[PDB]
Amino acid sequence: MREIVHLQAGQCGNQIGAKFWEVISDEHGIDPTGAYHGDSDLQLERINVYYNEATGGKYVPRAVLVDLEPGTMDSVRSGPFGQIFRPDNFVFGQSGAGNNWAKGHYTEGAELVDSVLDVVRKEAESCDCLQGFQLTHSLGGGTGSGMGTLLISKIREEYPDRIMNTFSVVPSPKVSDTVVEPYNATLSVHQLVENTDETYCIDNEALYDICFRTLKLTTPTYGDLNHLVSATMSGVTTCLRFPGQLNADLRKLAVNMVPFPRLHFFMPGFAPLTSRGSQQYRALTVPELTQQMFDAKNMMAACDPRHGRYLTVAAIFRGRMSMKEVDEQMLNVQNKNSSYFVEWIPNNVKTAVCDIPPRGLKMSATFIGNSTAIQELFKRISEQFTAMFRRKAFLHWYTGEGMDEMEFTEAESNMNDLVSEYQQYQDATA
Amino acid sequence: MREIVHLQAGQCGNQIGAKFWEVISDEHGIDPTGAYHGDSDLQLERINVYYNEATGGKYVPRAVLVDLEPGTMDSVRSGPFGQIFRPDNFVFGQSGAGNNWAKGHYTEGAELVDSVLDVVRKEAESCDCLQGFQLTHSLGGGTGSGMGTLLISKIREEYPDRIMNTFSVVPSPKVSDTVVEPYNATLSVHQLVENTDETYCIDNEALYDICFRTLKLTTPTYGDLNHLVSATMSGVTTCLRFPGQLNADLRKLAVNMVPFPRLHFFMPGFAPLTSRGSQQYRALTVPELTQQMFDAKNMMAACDPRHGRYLTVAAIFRGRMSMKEVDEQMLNVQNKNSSYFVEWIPNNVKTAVCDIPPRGLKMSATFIGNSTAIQELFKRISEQFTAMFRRKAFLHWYTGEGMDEMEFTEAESNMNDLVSEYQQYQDATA
Amino acid sequence: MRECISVHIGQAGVQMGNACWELYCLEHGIQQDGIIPDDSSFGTFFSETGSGKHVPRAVFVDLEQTVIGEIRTGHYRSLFHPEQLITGKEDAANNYARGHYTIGKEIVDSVLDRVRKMADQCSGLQGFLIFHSFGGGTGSGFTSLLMERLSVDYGKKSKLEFSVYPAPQISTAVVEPYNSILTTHTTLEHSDCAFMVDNEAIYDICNRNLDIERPTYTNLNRLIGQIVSSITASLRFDGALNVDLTEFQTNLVPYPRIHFPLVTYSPIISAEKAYHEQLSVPEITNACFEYSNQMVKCDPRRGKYMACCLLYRGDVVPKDVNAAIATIKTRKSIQFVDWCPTGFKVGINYQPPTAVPGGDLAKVQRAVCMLSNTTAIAEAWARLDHKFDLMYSKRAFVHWYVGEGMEEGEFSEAREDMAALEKDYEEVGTES
Amino acid sequence: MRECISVHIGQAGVQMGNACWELYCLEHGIQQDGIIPDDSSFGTFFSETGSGKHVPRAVFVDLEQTVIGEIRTGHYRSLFHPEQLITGKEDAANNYARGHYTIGKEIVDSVLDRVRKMADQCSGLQGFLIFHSFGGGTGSGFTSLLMERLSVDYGKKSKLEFSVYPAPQISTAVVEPYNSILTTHTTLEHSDCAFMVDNEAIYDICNRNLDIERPTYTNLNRLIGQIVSSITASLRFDGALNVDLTEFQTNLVPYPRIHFPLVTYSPIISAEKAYHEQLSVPEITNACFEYSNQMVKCDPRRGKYMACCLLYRGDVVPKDVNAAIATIKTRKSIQFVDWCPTGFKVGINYQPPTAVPGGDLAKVQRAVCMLSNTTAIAEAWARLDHKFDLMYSKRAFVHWYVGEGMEEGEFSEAREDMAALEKDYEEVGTES
Ligand SMILES: Nc1nc2c(ncn2[C@@H]2O[C@H](COP(=O)(O)OP(=O)(O)OP(=O)(O)O)[C@@H](O)[C@H]2O)c(=O)[nH]1
Ligand SMILES: Nc1nc2c(ncn2[C@@H]2O[C@H](COP(=O)(O)OP(=O)(O)OP(=O)(O)O)[C@@H](O)[C@H]2O)c(=O)[nH]1
Ligand SMILES: Nc1nc2c(ncn2[C@@H]2O[C@H](COP(=O)(O)OP(=O)(O)O)[C@@H](O)[C@H]2O)c(=O)[nH]1
Ligand SMILES: Nc1nc2c(ncn2[C@@H]2O[C@H](COP(=O)(O)OP(=O)(O)O)[C@@H](O)[C@H]2O)c(=O)[nH]1
Ligand SMILES: [Mg+2]
Ligand SMILES: [Mg+2]
Repeated sequence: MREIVHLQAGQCGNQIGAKFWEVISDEHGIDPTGAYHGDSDLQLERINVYYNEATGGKYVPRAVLVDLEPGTMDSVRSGPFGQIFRPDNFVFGQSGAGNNWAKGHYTEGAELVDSVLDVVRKEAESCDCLQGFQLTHSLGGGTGSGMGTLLISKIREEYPDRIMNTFSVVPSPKVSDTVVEPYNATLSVHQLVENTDETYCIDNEALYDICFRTLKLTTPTYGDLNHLVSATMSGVTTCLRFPGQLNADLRKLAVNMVPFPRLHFFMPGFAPLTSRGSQQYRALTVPELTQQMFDAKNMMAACDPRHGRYLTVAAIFRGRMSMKEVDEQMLNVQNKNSSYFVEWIPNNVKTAVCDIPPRGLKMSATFIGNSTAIQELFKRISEQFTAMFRRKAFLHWYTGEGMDEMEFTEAESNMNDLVSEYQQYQDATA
Repeated sequence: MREIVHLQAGQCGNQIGAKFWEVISDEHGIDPTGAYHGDSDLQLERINVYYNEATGGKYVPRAVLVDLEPGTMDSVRSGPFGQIFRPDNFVFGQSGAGNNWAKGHYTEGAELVDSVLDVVRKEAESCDCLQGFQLTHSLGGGTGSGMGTLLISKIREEYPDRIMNTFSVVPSPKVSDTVVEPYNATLSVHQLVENTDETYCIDNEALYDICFRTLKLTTPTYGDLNHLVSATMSGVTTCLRFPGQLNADLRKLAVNMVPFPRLHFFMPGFAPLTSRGSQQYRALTVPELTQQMFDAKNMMAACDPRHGRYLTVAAIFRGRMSMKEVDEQMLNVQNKNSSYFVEWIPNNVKTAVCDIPPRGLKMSATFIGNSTAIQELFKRISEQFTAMFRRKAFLHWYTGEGMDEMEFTEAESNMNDLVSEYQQYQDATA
Repeated sequence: MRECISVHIGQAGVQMGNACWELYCLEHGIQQDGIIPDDSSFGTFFSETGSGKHVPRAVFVDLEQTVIGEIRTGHYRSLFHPEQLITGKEDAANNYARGHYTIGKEIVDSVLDRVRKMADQCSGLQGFLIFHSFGGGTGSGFTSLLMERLSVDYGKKSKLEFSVYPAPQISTAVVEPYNSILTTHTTLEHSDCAFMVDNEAIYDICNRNLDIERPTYTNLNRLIGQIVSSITASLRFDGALNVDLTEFQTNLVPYPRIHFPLVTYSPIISAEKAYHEQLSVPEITNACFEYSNQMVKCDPRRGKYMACCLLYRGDVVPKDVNAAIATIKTRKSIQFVDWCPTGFKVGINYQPPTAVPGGDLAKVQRAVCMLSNTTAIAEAWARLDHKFDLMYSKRAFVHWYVGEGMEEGEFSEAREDMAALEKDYEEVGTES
Repeated sequence: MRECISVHIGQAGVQMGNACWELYCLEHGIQQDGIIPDDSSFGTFFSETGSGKHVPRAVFVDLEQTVIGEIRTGHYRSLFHPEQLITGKEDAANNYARGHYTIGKEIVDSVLDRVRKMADQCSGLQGFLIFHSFGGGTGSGFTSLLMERLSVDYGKKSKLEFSVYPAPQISTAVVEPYNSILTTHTTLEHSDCAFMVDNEAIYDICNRNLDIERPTYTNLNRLIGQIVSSITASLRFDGALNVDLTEFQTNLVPYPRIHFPLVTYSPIISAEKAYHEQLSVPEITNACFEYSNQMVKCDPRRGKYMACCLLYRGDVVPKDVNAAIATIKTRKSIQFVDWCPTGFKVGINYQPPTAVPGGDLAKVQRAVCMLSNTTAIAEAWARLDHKFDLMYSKRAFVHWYVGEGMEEGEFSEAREDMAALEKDYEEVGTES
């Protein structure tokens, strides 16, 4: 029960999703061929959350991989753990989006979105108790921002009550990798703010720092970052798959992390993260794991929480731990950094403890934080969006695909309101 | 409990500190790799004072090594007992200070001081009961005088109640090794007199004499002197780590050794110190150990106490001793040299006896003396400072880094007042 | 799954194309024929046949038959399908009218047919690659004639072109201003992105960086071939961050009438002097923005960048790319336009560049090709327009063009259109 | 982690630099190429490449191409990166104006570019080392031209220079006073510390202490190389009391306009006569302050010391250094200025000096290099100024300088500036 159906999009989604399924299979003892060879029996009890069963023990991930070009998917199946997926789930077009939201949303992805739903509905209908949909994409691209938001809107109109959680890679502030990011990001956020229950913002610049500072890695491939993103994705869905002292369902986090409907953007974090040489200089106990989770340098988003306040926070622990220490340490943070937590929420921390830790680790903890500091990210995008749009920087690539200039104004205005709403709630009572 | 956090600075601090940790590890049975292989169990009971624990028995010193150049630290880790430290504690810059206090205090160390605190606070926050901070540096250099005083000011503004004890290498009178010592020393003392509870003045000229006269050593390396400085540093913190008949906490010494707030400069001493060939011509009993402690030739400071009076004195004994002899011998000194002790303090001697002696020794004793004779040191620096400053000897290297000529005048005036204060209290009642 | 139709017009295109397909054949293990010895990503460029023969997806067209005849007798004689190599009767004699109106009217239909047969043989059409000279003749009339036909038959499909833009001082034809401007007027509305290269610039690179005092056109073509291999590398090979030919359009073209990026290829280093260079990512990235390494003799710092695409190859760590670009953003001399806060498009590929045997370039580990759109190129048009005005005031060579199907009015229209384009750059280059 | 950019200008710098990098290569096990045989502290001076080739972090620049061409054909042909060795068309012909205004204006930009590429390849910039002649030509015009450019592009970074100061009696050029004064005027405000050496002084040492009656410039260069090795030894090797290149500035420069220390290297002893010397620390230390061993023919006892730096190497006990300096402080003949009670800066290193094969110096155990700032050098400027005044009164050679970009006014300004500097020394040398 509580089955989750995995949806991909764009080059970013398939790459992250591919590493997501490699990790999930590893902790469930699933071979790349699809067979089960695990040791513990608990990992097989709740395997229906992510996998479907077939004859001979083969387990088929409940994943839908989609993009407007076949190249990335061809890489996925060829690579390790690529044969695991069911072939029918690869819904791909021929002409890719040129990194323009209009093409992937109105023109190119429009003629392919119908096929994707035919696979989603067949997947969704096969669940005993559907919990929700998990989506991974990037807001700066064309397929992700355009088609990903198109898929979200269709699903939210077809499964209104289910939970839609999206792990979106957000453009970094320092340097970009697509010239038209402000157009794609602003248009995508105009859709997410209405049709997803929780979004986890991550930017590559933040994950580079985590590897450079913490992991002390000198050749960080995109695979390395995807592993970190996979770990946070894995952590938030541990209660559904393993026993624990205090469980936290996906809908349980949203209630504790989303005060108001439009403020559903979080910045995740993970711990512990130590270099191979620094493993022997740590106690690896509960007090220190909680210490770095709230550290600004151990968060997978560019925004620094010191610039704002935490509306809410969630800490999902893994491994056998003293519940007293978890309660004590969490309270300690609430006390010292009382200036960092909003004052009209008496308690901002939600604690969950899964019993089984990730492979090779005795302890783990995943941080989720809803902070007014995230308004910094949106304002930066708004500043770049208005600079380009003030003199029609690249519109003809978008207006020529079917969009209209009014849509850009609506997206900017809606983006501005969200920034204002975050700022309004950063002021204390009265 | 009563944990001490060790802070380094400059080339001098790292060299002395490196030898400090080699000795401390030796008496606690800690291998250079970090494992414990001691014989007695007492040395492991209070190991938390200087070491933190990790998995597999590895013990991590609570030390912070910092300097504005990587060269000295690279030597420290490469050398013996260099792998013991946690890598994160090495906070180093790229452009070193040119032996000018201004650069290490205002310009170069300013952009690095913040990182050091991030390591200190993480270290300090991990103590069950923080006693204080122990700092080793040199007043004649740039990083030590500038950055060391910068670190002291930040800590004293962040931990006002904790005790800050500094082991500072003071410029020698005979010959110098830095042309601008008077500027660096005067500026540093202007800071220490306000932001440290006790400073232990040592000069290399004094330690050369101790080796030449007492130890009869013909090739004294800087390592040899560092061992003597390590021994006095080790002795003053034996009560915290071992049992004894009469214990003396670090705060216990300051109360008994610091009559007035600004007169917190001591000149230490150690005993016994015998050459390899003269070991067989000594009884090595309490009466003789006390005899040489008050001898002017067995003190690690240039100033001779015969030129002044002892405000207070502390004698920290180690090893199993007859408490009667300690009391009798200490009283005997008070009687013969009654002209050498101030008269408005009825009792000037503080006695402490630790039960366990240093490795290879049956007995030991560490002398600490607050004497008005130390005004000789400051007046000598003041004489050299005014000679140079009278005609702008080297100011442009300091004023160009951000300082102002008014700061030099304030430092000289504050230095002059301290000399006056020592002289005022050298006159008997009325 | 992907595809590209390479159309090579005029002597410049055919000779440049020969270097390209020599390099493509090397990169895929092909053996100078359609055969592969006893290698799987060739589908983008090379068609396959049951005999094991791979047929290039290219069309070699020239109103002159001298250069194409050399191919039919060269080492690549058995590589191309014979009907692809289309040869006219007589050349255009460096006359735009002959290529566009009189001669081109008898060959444009034939080449279009072969494109049609190739177009419907593709699983999915991605775009075209057009190689032609800007000097004039077939490269100006026929190319403009062919481009307008494609704009109708294939409409919104991408049409990329690489052009040998006239050099500032060096010149080989007396009537380049007439032909260079005329082709621009008839190709602005039919081309998506035009990549510019000048022989003088590559001559400077070949002697300033490669230690060769005798550059031939073969040397320049191989340098141009490497650029094209990098642009199409994303399709041909796997990588961490792929970029497609449809992306260059929205990434480098801010306005429909301003689609003329410059070209740069950083690790142009001799074999001997490569031993004394670390060739790390940051240094090669910084080399792109120097005036000394532009493939078009137009100094970028005279104007403002407005869009840049970086295409990395080989053993490249994306973290260094992030660091390397950010520092370039910091420099105050490297000025970007106000209205483009997001300046860079980044693509990374795992295939290191292949060195052609007998070549001059070193066996580099990692390489970067930069496609930068800058207002500095507005100066090049101004210089070209200045030369055109001098001749036209005297009607220096008009009678040749007027008497071969063209009209006196078109000269005025073409120059006036260029004047607006020069003015268009000024508006883009000014903020508030 | 540390770095130093060595810039060698003119024939004196290039020939002196050759001795330096021959010595550096020996001290690190390098094999006359970038290769190291089948050695870890070279990072300060030598860059590294994956091939195992170490590229010197130096720039050899000369408006003449004769000397640099010899390097390209010498045993160190494969050591330097070719673009580092920059050669002009024609020499400055011993004319300051040609080096500074006419010729230098066509090469200064090229050398600055290579420095820029080296500057941003360093983990952290520590300073520069400039080797040049004071006689004139490139060593005066180009160096002054280059120094002022560095003062802007790199600002507060250290800029140390070693100069071949003109000898009192021996002279090789007729117009040295013009060039020697002109470079001083334009380098006082752009240089941090200038180390002086005279050929006559080293000639005296080479024949008075080394038992060689035929000193060549190779002999002098090797003696100068040892001095530089000691100055940069602290960075290259471990020691008890290290000294950095930024420390010399505040330790030896009491005022901005007085930064001309002398140079001394004590254990200059022949191999045969070393067997009859104990070579203990106290004796070598006392040898530094003798007039007979100064590398600049200026007697210190004619004036007052104001700052001294002692750099010990090899098996040296710091206790002896403390004792040795104190006794020197006692002597009444060794007079230090009143306002500098703290006279000495001491640095100790564990690496004994390496004797170049075929060299003249003995296989010493411990060595000391002294950098002393003294008012005695004011006499040298006075002698140089006296020579300048004689020629200028007659306008002996002015037309050469005036006709090649310079002006008659600069001669007066330069001499007047020197007059103030001579007066500045007098004020420093008097107390109360
Ligand atoms: N890079 C490069 N440029 C070339 C090459 N061949 C010719 N060009 C350029 O082309 C210009 C000369 O015009 P052509 O390309 O020969 O004109 P065409 O294609 O022969 O057309 P017609 O004049 O009608 O024969 C010169 O300015 C050259 O820059 C080549 O092999 N490589
Ligand atoms: N120590 C040392 N000094 C040299 C050497 N070569 C030349 N000099 C000095 O340089 C002076 C002569 O001027 P040059 O250095 O040759 O001038 P340049 O660098 O050739 O510049 P131009 O005159 O323009 O060619 C003489 O006074 C010498 O003292 C050398 O190899 N070693
Ligand atoms: N973590 C991660 N991020 C990626 C990867 N590939 C692309 N991205 C991000 O995705 C953005 C590019 O958008 P993309 O998904 O390629 O556009 P689209 O696929 O055409 O819709 C870039 O800003 C990258 O930061 C990957 O493999 N891993
Ligand atoms: N005991 C001891 N003293 C030292 C050592 N190294 C330097 N010193 C002293 O430190 C002073 C030099 O200051 P230094 O610390 O090097 O300046 P900085 O590091 O740049 O701030 C000298 O006067 C020496 O007496 C050492 O290894 N041991
Ligand atoms: Mg032709
Ligand atoms: Mg010359």
